[PDB]
This record gives sequence, structure tokens and C-alpha cells, in this order.
Amino acid sequence: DNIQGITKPAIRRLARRGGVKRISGLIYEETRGVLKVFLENVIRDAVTYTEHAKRKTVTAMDVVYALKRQGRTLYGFGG
Amino acid sequence: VLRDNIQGITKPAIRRLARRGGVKRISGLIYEETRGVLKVFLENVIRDAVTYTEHAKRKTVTAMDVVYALKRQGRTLYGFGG
Amino acid sequence: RSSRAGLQFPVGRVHRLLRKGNYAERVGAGAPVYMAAVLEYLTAEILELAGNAARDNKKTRIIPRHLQLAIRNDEELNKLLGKVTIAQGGVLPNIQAVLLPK
Amino acid sequence: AKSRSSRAGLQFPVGRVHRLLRKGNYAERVGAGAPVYMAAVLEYLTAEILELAGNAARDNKKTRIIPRHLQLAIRNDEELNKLLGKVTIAQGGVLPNIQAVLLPK
Amino acid sequence: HRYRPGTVALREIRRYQKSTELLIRKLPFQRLVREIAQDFKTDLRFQSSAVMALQEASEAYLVGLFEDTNLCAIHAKRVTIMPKDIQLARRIRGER
Amino acid sequence: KPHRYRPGTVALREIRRYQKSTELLIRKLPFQRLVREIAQDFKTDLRFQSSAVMALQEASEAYLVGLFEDTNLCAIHAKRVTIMPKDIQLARRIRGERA
Amino acid sequence: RKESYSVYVYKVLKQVHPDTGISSKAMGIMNSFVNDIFERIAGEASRLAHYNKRSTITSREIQTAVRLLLPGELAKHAVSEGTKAVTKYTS
Amino acid sequence: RSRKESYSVYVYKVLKQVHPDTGISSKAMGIMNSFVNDIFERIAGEASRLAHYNKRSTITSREIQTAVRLLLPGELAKHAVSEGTKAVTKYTSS
DNA sequence: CTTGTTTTCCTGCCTGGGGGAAAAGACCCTGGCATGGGGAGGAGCTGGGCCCCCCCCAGAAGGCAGCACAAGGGGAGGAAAAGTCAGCCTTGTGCTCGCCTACGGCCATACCACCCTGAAAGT
DNA sequence: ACTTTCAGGGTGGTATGGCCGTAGGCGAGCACAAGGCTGACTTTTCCTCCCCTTGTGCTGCCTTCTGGGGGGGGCCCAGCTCCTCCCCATGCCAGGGTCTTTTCCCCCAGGCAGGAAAACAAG
Repeated sequence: DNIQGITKPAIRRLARRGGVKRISGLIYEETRGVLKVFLENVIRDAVTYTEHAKRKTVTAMDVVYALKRQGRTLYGFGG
Repeated sequence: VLRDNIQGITKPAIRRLARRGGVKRISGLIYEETRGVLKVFLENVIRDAVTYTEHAKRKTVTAMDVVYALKRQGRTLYGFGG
Repeated sequence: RSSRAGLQFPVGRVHRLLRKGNYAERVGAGAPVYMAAVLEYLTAEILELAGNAARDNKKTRIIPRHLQLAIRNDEELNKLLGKVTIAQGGVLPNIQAVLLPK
Repeated sequence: AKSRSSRAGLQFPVGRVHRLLRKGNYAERVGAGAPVYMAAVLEYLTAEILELAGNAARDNKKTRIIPRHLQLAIRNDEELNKLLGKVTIAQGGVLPNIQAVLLPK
Repeated sequence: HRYRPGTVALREIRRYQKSTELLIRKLPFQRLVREIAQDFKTDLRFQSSAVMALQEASEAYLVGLFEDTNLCAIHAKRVTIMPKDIQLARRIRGER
Repeated sequence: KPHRYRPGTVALREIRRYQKSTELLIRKLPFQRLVREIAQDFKTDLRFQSSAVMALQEASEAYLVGLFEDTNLCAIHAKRVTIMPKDIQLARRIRGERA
Repeated sequence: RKESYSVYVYKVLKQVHPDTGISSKAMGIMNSFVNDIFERIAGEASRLAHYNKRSTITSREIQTAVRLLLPGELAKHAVSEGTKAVTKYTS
Repeated sequence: RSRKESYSVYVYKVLKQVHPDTGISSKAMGIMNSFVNDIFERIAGEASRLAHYNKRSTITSREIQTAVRLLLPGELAKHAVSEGTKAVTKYTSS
């Protein structure tokens, strides 16, 4: 139960980065659900890569491969 | 033949496409907006197909070239080979 | 080899495609056998539904419209073929509840 | 030993790029002008983003390009944003923009 | 007798959503395609299957775009689709 | 009367502050716990690199910002200034993530 | 001549829909379906070896290629079919 | 330990050529490597598919040109193609 | 509109910390040699894509009646914003244990090249 | 229905991978503050949601007239095949030039304090 660690101030800060000026009271739960779905999608691919490599730790390379497999290629963390 | 053929996409045709989409009522500017949208989309796809043809040194655009051009944009097209 | 492993798909042909497709420098002799079964399963899956749709229309032949309807009705198949433009397939009949007359 | 990079005028790895092409399994054979073209293209794409991020840094009175400058260059130039539209850049943030509706009258 | 505005709309929607044929006129569409390709390359040939494929691609793309435009119009609490809805759909999709 | 700012100026100042920074707006320890409890559903006794976690977080803190921008555009379209779950749903359904 | 999967797909229908037929246009749809999918599983297993510094594409990489690209229940049945094929093949 | 490879020295040389008074961080130097490798994968895959379409056996500068033309938009593709062409002509004709 | 009042930005000073240069190594870049093989070119061929002819009839375009729907204006109530205060918990540090992973060595068997043929599929 | 093209059985080699030994770099785990961030409360202000109205643009209908669908035919350039052989790319080895990892120190970025400026809001 650590999705609540994505706090209302945190979601509000993300919205302010996104240009949102006013925020409804039900936006936070929806954003938490969306974040959970995105993280599930990325981490399933990362864990599958790790299992294929016969490794026990997910690597930044596994994460980048998982992100690249969903059209979300990430820069910086290797390549 | 080579001038002002976009109007060949007539108002009834655009309304028919809208009815297939699910549109219940249509504004008067929708026709010109859709015409411009199709112009740009066809520009992109046809550019990709023409490049895919010029590589093969061919002079005829084929279903192979069209399907390759469309697939390299995400929109895979079935039924015409490949 | 296809008869040995029980596939209606060509093990030799898929092996040749793997070797000539330039995917790697060596291709093990279990990749064609796995592929000619995965492709077979996928085709059977999108053939059963696209013939059930034809049955739901009192037809005996499968048409691209039936294929499109089956693909769009199936959940996983639609997700996999999310960007597939099928010619002569049309679109699913979908009228929003709001637009329906009160 | 005369390096192909110096003979052509490039700065990227003509030889190692050829080796990666051959080991990358992109074709049974690889032409002699293939890596030269590819290295030239990659070096030009590098020298575009690097120049733009240097301009972004100079506009910030800085002299050490960080990821923020790279993203400010890429998302401010219309072409590289199109090329990298599905690319996430670490430690770069977002562009500064506000919708005119939310601004006070 | 005349039907109230809207029942004909739903009937038209149903009729063209239960159909598969090409809703654009083939000859003017082909003329448009040749007009577009002329700028890319003069003296360009074409195939009947190629033009048919281009037409089906453009038609399916337009039909999807119109579903998204109708979604935007319903979001704005409306029934009449407008350039505003088209632009919102295209921007959120990422084509603009 | 004690000084107070009318609603909107502090929000706009927050926007201007957080669009000029590059930091991470989610706390690292709870995001690590979230990542690890999600990965627990795919592989038990799994281990994570610091770079792996900080590369998952960086992806999240841009996905959510993009979604918020599209939701804000939806809210502006619907003649409103407050973003809403229906606007988020419309944004996601249009970009195709989930219908 | 153009080799195709029309003969093979025509036989997988007879074991699932033994009485219905396939129109010629539908035959061209599925030839595009198999060919496009084949370029996706093979292209996924090609990158896996590159990441893994390996050299031979095997059944261990086709499995990872399939379960990466196929959603949900599709992967759990596509992997199951292939495993039963190689197992029978060697045996 | 192992010897790891990258494009860091070449990036640094072109960066000193284009910006003779400014620097770059070790995070932007970890971004540029990923950028170079991603573009490499893009163009290499496109050229491979382009050569396999025409039933050709060898990737050639012509297929690289076509892949650039199909991957980069507008002036990006124009200038990339021009630079690659000039590089190949100067290399081969030397 | 003045003015009090916050919040932010510039300038200066101290500091820490990470990038740019120096030094050695270790790994494959390039040159030299021998060689098979794929594609550039020239000829033949054939087929389909363009252009034109004719017709006609279904659909588009223009005009009108009429009608219902979007956009402006009004009101109210309720729900976020902003500020305040109390609490708690990230996190920066320090420290340890132990695991796992990249390397290294040796060898074991699966794959590639090749020779022939009989069978499978495409017209 | 024939054929012609390609996949299968057998041989030989070797190179890629499988298994055991290893050592160390980093990942997990545990205290410990303690200030920075987060949670609950309150005022209230402004935003959202409904309602009315209207005029105006959209829709339903009719009629006419076009120009798209439906063939039929000629031809002539463009896409496919076949064979030659030659120039390009490949396999192998030798030596060094370049790229790679460690070391350091100094200039650039970070933190803080002081003051000035620029918006905000009641008034």
C-alpha cells in the first residue's frame, strides 16, 4: 500500500509541471491508477528481460529495453 | 487532372464518412477541415511510397510500396500483400 | 520435419526464412519449430472468430468484413492488432447512448 | 595506417561502426560506403543537438551542458522534437508554457 | 409527412456503419492522389491495387478521426462536431 | 485583515516554479516501495539497481506530465479551468492507451 | 513464383471450421497477417541475442519474443503451443 | 574489469569543434551515447529492411540514403543526406 | 490609481566537487594476400497501365421551409485555494554481510557447408 | 494434372555455448536524528452547474443535371527473367594506433546572506 506515497502534494506538483491551474478532488486517485497501470506495463517487460538474461536483479538496461518496447525510449541511463 | 482535385471529396462523401464515424450533426467548416486533413495525410503517405519506389528504381507505385509506406507509420495495411 | 513435430505450417520454409532474413548469424533448430506453431495458433485463433462472425451472418465464406468484426470484437486480438487497417472491413457498429433519441 | 575517418573528414567510428553493422546482423554483406554514410549522419545529428543545447546553456549563463539544456533544445526545435517525439530525456523537465485561458485578465 | 431532424441522422449512421464499400468517389480520389504525387515526382505511374489501398487507408483513418472528433464534441456537451473537436482530437493523438 | 492571495496566483506561481525545475516531484523512498511492490507481482525475491529505479521514476515523471497536459487541454476545450477525471478519461481514450 | 501461406492456412481452417470457406480477398488478408507477425517475433528474438551478447537464435529467445509481444492470454497459449512443438520435435 | 565502449571521445571532439569554450556534463555524455545508439538502430534497421525488400544482399550507401530519407523529416533528412553523400564521395574518391 | 506586502531575482562570498588533462595498457584498425559470389549490364518479352469512346442513371448541387440547438446572460451554492499549525518520516550518513555476476578455463555437442535425391507446392 | 524447385538423410568439423571455480563490487538491511515536507482545519471566493431564450445555422425534401461506373479496345513503355563476368566484399594474419581506465586539481556550480525590484490585493 505504497501508491499513497504518490501524495496529493506530489500529484499537484506534477500537475503544476503540466500547466494545470485548478485541480478537482478526484484527480489524485485517477492519477494514481494511471501511474500504477503505466508502471505495471513497463515492469512486466523489464522483469521478462531479466528472466531471459538469467539474472536476479533488474538493470537500468532492462528498464530501458522495456521502455523502448512500448515506444517510450529513455535517454541517459545507458544506450 | 492536376489542379483543384481536392474538391472531388464532395460534401456528401465527407458526411458519409462522418456517419460511419458516428457523427450525428455536422458543422459547415467540417468539410474543409477534413479536406485539409486528408490532403496532409495523403501527402505524407504518398511521399513515403514515392521514396520506397525510387529506391527500387521503379516507375510504378505498387501495393508493395504503399503497404511499406503505411506500415512504417504505424498504420499497417492488410489485404494488399506483405 | 513439420510432420515430425505435427504442424500444418512449413518448418523448412520458416527455417529458410530465419536463415535468410538476417536476424542473427546462427539459428538454432528449435526456432522454426516454435515459430511454425505460434503462427499456426495465431491464424487458427483469428480464423475461428472470423468464421463464427460469418456464421452469425448466415454465410459460408469468410470476408474481410467478418475478419474485421471478429478482430475488433475480441479483446486480446484487438489489442495486438491495434494499428491494423483491414481493407473492405468497415468499422464496428457503434452509436453513442447520448445521440440515441430520448 | 591511414584512418578512413581522417581520410573522409569525419570524427565517428568508421571502423567500429562497420564492425557493429557486420555483427549487428543487418545484411549478409555491408558496403564500404555504408559506414561512412552512417557515421556522417550520426555525427551530424550529434552536432545539431549539441549546438542547440549549447545555445540553450549560453542563454542560461552556463558553460556545462546538462540534460536540461538538451531537452530545452530538442523540445524547442520543431524538427528534433518531431524526430524524438516518443523519447524521454532524463533530468530535463518540460518546456515553460501556460494556456492563455488560465492567465488572469 | 416529414421526419423530425435526427432520426434520419441515426438511420444514415446505421446504414453506413453496416456497410463496407468505399464512401469516396474512386475517380476523383485517384485524381487527387495523382495531384499529390505529381509534386513528389513528375511522370508517375500507379496501380489499381495501389490506389485502392490508399483509398481504404485514408477512409479508415478518417472514420477513426471522426469517432475521436465525436468524442470531443460529446465532451464539450454538444452534438454538432466542429473544427475545435477535430483539432483537439488530432492534437491529443499527436498529429499536430 | 491578514494578507491573503486571491485563488489562482499561488497556483500560477507553483506552475512557474515547477516548469523551470528538473527535479523529481515524487518522493524517492515511497516510489521505490511502489516499484518494488509492483515488481513483486512479476518475480519474487527480485533485486533492483539504483539506476533501474531512477530510470523507472524518470519515465513516470514524464508520462504523468504529458497526461496532465492533455487533460488540461481537454478541460480548456470543455469550457472549464478545473481538470476532471472525465477529462483524463477522454485524453487517455483519444491517445489510445485504454478505451 | 511467389511462395505464400495460402496452402497452409487453408489446412488450419479445415481442422477448426471444416465446412466454411475462405474468399480470395480474405486469403490475402491473412497472408499479410502471418508475414507481419513473423517479422515481429523474429525481430524481437533478434534484439534479445544482441542484448544478451549471444549468437544463436534459439527456442529460448522465441519464447521471450512471443511473451513480450503477445498480450495476456495470447502469450500463455502461444508459448504453450511452441513448447509442445519443440518437445515433440526433439523426442 | 571489462573494456566498455562508447562514442564519448568523438562526441567530445565534435563538441570542442562546434563550441570551443563550453563544456558538457557526465549526464549529457550519458544521454548523447544513447541518442547515437538509438539513431544507429533506427537507420540500420530501416536500411536492412530496405535492402531485404529489393532482394539485395548488401547494405549499401544507397540503402543508407533511403533509410535516412524515410526516417528524418524535412531539413533534417535533407542535410543528413547531403552530409552523408559528401562524406562518402570524399572517402571513396581519395 | 498610492501603498503595504510578500515573493523572486541579482550580486557577492565561501565551498565542494566533478570534469578536463596526463599516463599507461590492451584491443582491435588497417594494410597486405587470396577468392568466391552477387549484381550491373545487355537482350528478349509480355502485360498491364494509360488513354480514349460511349452511355446512362444514380448521386450531387442548389434552393426553400422549418426547426431545434448552441451560445449568451443570470443566479447560486459548493468546493477547491490559501494560509496556519501540528506531526511524522525521507534521507543523508554510517556500517556490515553476503550474494551474484562478470570473468576465466576446458570441452561437448549442435550447427554450417556440402553431396545427392525424392517429395511438395504453384501454375 | 506436372513439374520444378526445394527440403531431408548422412558426414565432417569447429566454434559457440555449458558447467565449475572465483573474487570482488554493489545490493539489501539496520539504526539515527531532525528538518523539511505532509496532513488536517477554516474562510471564502470564485468557479461550475442548471435554466431561459432566441436566432441562426443545420437538416429534410425536390428537382435537375452532371460525371462516375461500366464495359471495350490499342498500344507501348515498364517490370520480369537469363546469362556474363567482373569488381566488391570476405576470411585470415601482423603490428601498432587508438580507445580505455586510473589520478589529480582547479574552475564551475551550489548554498547562503543581503538588498532591490516586481507583481498582488485591499483600499
